[PDB]
Amino acid sequence: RRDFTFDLYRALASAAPSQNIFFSPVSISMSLAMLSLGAGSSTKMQILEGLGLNLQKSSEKELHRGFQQLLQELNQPRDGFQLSLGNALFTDLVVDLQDTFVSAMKTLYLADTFPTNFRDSAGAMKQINDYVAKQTKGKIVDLLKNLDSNAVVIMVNYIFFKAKWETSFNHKGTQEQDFYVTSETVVRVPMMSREDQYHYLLDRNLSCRVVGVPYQGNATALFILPSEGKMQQVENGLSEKTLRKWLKMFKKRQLELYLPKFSIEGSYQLEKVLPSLGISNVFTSHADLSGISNHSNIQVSEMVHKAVVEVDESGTRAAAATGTIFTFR
Amino acid sequence: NSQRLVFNRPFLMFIVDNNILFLGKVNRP
Ligand SMILES: *[C@@H]1O[C@H](CO)[C@@H](O[C@@H]2O[C@H](CO)[C@@H](O)[C@H](O)[C@H]2NC(C)=O)[C@H](O)[C@H]1NC(C)=O
Ligand SMILES: *[C@H]1O[C@H](CO)[C@@H](O[C@H]2O[C@H](CO)[C@@H](O)[C@H](O)[C@H]2NC(C)=O)[C@H](O)[C@H]1NC(C)=O
Repeated sequence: RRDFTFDLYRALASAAPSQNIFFSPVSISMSLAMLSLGAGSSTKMQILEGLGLNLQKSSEKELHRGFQQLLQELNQPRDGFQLSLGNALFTDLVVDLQDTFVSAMKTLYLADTFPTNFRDSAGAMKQINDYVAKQTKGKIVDLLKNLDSNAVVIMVNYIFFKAKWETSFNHKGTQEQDFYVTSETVVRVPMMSREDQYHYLLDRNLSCRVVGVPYQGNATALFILPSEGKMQQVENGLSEKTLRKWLKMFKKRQLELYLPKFSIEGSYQLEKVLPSLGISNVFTSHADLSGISNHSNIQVSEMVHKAVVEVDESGTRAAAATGTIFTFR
Repeated sequence: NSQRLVFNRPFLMFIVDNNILFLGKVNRP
């Protein structure tokens, strides 16, 4: 009975007041659901709860079957559209993981497993960052910064997305135009444009306008423009229910759309924000991660997340990665 | 008619599949 995606969104915004935010819920939630796989006691429960698991309607396994389905429904780089999701386990040379954990990871999550010498911190980082970089076509370069020495295993998740718009924007239709960060801080940005039929929507409650711009394939970009002075209001009103409401509320309309060509990114240490969603234990020495290993002790040192997006007249490019680091002491 | 819609102030962004793939706020291009 909680909106993890939007609860996390607000947490990240509150922590960075008037700065850009960007992340991949699927990446983080899938990572969390994987983590719960080798979690026990209350720690295994804060995660499921934090995800908004029904414990009845949805039963743990349904959660995994879902992500499993998602991973399976993935298609090869079609034409002008590509979405890939992967999971990887990097295990120290001298540690054993429980058969169940490893098995579930390979079966439900199609996870790769790479032996890693964590005694050589520099080498471990290179191996892992190179993999994440490789999987995100060079969009996420340095996921880990100072890999602890007690690092004995790192669980990684990545997401890559590239797609051309269903209908591009006329490259020559872009002009330098004013952008108001605040009514007083204004900066020039290349403003894209295109008059056409779009799925419009006017939410008078949250107080904002929503446009749906489809991609060549299955993925639509939703751009929310909160009315003057209401960004905070709509941010608070964001919810899974709202998104559903917005989705069928959508009716096509003749629109002369002006969108700025942009690029943003976010880096977050999730171990710092998740306890705001009730996910705290697993990140402490009080953690119960007995499902992952028997030489217990281990906890989650940090959970780094990184996401980037590029938006131009051709389409969009987006990727992100989540690195769950398990240490010994 | 032809309604005008210009994103010249902070704005949210969703990249939706059947699930929410990406979410963020563009506070400043
Ligand atoms: C995303 O693409 C998939 C695979 O290309 C779609 O699956 C079916 O694709 C055929 C292609 O002609 C359509 O005729 C079917 O209607 C699709 N079935 C559905 C609705 O899943 C899929 O439709 C696309 N996105 C969706 C809505 O899942
Ligand atoms: C936002 O909330 C208002 C209420 O403050 C909604 O207004 C009505 O919406 C439906 C259609 O009339 C009804 O099912 C609601 O009960 C009614 N509101 C009430 C309780 O009076 C409005 O539709 C909502 N719109 C969106 C998009 O959220």
